[PDB]
Amino acid sequence: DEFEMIKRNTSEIISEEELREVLKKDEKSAHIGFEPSGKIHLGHYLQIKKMIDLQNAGFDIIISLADLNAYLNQKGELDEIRKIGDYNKKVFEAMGLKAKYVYGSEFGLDKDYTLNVYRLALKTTLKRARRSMELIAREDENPKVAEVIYPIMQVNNSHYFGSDVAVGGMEQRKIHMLARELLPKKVVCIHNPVLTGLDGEGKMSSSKGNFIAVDDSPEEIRAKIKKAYCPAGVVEGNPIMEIAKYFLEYPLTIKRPEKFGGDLTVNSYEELESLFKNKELHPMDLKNAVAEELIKILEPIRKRLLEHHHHH
Amino acid sequence: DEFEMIKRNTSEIISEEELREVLKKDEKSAHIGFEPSGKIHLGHYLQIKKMIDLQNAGFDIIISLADLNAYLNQKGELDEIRKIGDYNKKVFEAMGLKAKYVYGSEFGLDKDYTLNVYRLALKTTLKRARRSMELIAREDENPKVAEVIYPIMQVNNSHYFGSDVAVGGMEQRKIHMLARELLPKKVVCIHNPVLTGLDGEGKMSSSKGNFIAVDDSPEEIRAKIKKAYCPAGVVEGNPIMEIAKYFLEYPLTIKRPEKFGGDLTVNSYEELESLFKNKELHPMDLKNAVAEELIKILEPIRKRLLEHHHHH
Repeated sequence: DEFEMIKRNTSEIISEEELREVLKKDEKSAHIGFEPSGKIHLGHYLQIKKMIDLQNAGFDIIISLADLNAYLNQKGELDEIRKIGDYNKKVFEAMGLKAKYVYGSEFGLDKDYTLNVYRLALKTTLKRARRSMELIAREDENPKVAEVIYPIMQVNNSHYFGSDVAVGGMEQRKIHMLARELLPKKVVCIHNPVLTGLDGEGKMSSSKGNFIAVDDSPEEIRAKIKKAYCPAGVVEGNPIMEIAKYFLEYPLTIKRPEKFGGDLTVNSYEELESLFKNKELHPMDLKNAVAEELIKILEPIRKRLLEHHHHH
Repeated sequence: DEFEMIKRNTSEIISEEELREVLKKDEKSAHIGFEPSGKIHLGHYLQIKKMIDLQNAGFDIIISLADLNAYLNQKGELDEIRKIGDYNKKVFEAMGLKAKYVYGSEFGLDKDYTLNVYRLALKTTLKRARRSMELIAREDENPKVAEVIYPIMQVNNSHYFGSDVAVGGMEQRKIHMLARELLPKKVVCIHNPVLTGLDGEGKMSSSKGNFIAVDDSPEEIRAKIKKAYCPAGVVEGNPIMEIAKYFLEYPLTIKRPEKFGGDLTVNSYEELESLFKNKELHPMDLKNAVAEELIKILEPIRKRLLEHHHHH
């Protein structure tokens, strides 16, 4: 059953047969890396929920605050990136994840680590390195050598951790394929879906109004949900429906006035989907319910962080 | 006068005006790096002679046994490259060069060094990195990421040494141009000509018969000179004439039998050139003289190394 609980809401597992062999082990390990981000949003939360699934399946979890990778991906100076990392650690802990948190710079400048970067550089074609960064590399009119060092560094992190399982978004799949080719131990890769941003124009990100941050205030959640892309009857690419799929708890009741059908009890996401596609559920009522539900879902994260922020 | 003695037999100085300012300093420093090579040949010797010129001008000399660079340029395993480095050091010392010898791996895996590799990677375009390796990169049908790390590592070595002057062959000129753009202190670059191989097909190299090694035996020098490319009256691209230009001492007498003109006293390389172009000097006599002169020029290097090799 652990296999299906791990598989739930994933986009792919490379490969399922290898995962089942991993689940036979007495001790098993998984890791994920994040470039430190000033906002920790529902996209991050989706992946942390998967790490919690792995933890509940008996995995030891490592969270890599990949500040050296963010440095190579033009995220600023190294000292400021690590200060954002410190904050990210606090947010992940506030989410219920007990894990080991490691900074990429704590090990990623060691002599033996660096020597393996260069060894991997001897085996990785430029063509493969650049193709692996297509969905990852900060767009750039004059591409820099840092762009092809990045994927080898991410591969080397996997080698350093020695994990059975590497977790990430679907955009990581080419780097993970490189890791399965370059390293003696093939990591089992679990890929999570990429969440659509609130704007309805590509992935969720820190751009203004495009995200729900896990520590957003209730009025911010309502305002950003209210103006999100959400056409009537449209489910594909609809970020409000994706949030309902991946974060809400069912059954739930959608509160409606009497003229529009009154309260509506929804047994599951699939019933919610049926009602939205058939236009029995109006976008305005869908948004109100998703906002109020999200507020309740995220409240413990918010109040946990707020009590820390008072240093008390 | 030191300026002209340094300039003698160089291909270019970037720039001469900057060199003259360097010569005003009380203390001045120059370095050169070599990928360790199993044969140390006249091409190496030409560059060491230039380092000796700099030494006699009051420069402190650093010789970098660039084993980490050779590693990235597919020269084999790191341990075997450093054993060739050890031998190269002994040869350079046997040439009369008193200097400091440093292995690239002694400093080139330090945390602060590696961090500057990554900083430089952020500033170097892939296009510039690859173009700088055109004359340097081991030919490869599937170019590897190591190819673009190499030039940034060579630039970073220059930064680590802090030298006023960087010396190398003309093939290094693009990497040196990158160093002048990437580093806070602009190094003055002195480029030596590329010696034609004995085969007459490109640069001198370790391929069979294509080189005179400084520790070659007299019968090896005679045999390899005798079969070298050397068409009558042809000076351009003629490796025997280049050796006469760059290594022989003038005046010299060329021994000839009586039928062919008897002994011929040559006041300078320019007189030797006049006689060869006008076909007054036959290739056979030119080769005999260059071989016997080279034997005498290289003898001290040979006997110095041989006395070491007996461990006594």
